[PDB]
Amino acid sequence: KARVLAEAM
Amino acid sequence: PQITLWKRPLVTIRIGGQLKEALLNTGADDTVLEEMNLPGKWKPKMIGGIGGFIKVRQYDQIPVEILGHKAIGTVLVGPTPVNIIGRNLLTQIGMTLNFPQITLWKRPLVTIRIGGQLKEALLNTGADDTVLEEMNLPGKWKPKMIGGIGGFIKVRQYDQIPVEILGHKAIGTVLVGPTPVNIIGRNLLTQIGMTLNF
Repeated sequence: KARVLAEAM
Repeated sequence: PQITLWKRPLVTIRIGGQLKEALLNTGADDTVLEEMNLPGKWKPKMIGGIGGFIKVRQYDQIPVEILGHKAIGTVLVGPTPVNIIGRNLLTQIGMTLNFPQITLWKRPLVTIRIGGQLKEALLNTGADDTVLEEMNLPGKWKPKMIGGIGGFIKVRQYDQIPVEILGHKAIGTVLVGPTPVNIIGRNLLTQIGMTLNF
């Protein structure tokens, strides 16, 4: 499936 | 050296003496690796993505070799779906986005024009797809699930939507749903000719 790996603490 | 975005920008890293594959991710503030052992003290932290928040272990001042470049910084360890190299280490190895040049000291946010509205969006090499905050675009759509750090969200998939980004015309699939930030993914980054360079 699609991965949309935005990330922030 | 230049890395195009037609495929996921995966690289081999060396960390704690071990080799691992990780994704070069301009959409992540931090570097997050799947469950592993690292030496030294750590502190519990929480991080967030699409899908929500997860608990991680924060290890500081960890040496990481990436594309033959040494970084020393913060590495988080936790239930990420994919090993991610975020801006904290991409900046150390001198990586930038190019199409003009965008450094990664800050989140790479840019104005896009879409379905006749203007919005701020994150240029995200760690995103396969483009995901925008809820908006009532006209046209046919179909439902889809997309995954990120904290799990999955349901989105509406619209095809062949014109988007202008940094003055470059694009046209393609836009996913619309409850994302915490508007994301420009590789499907559109490739169309405007963006690459990763160091």
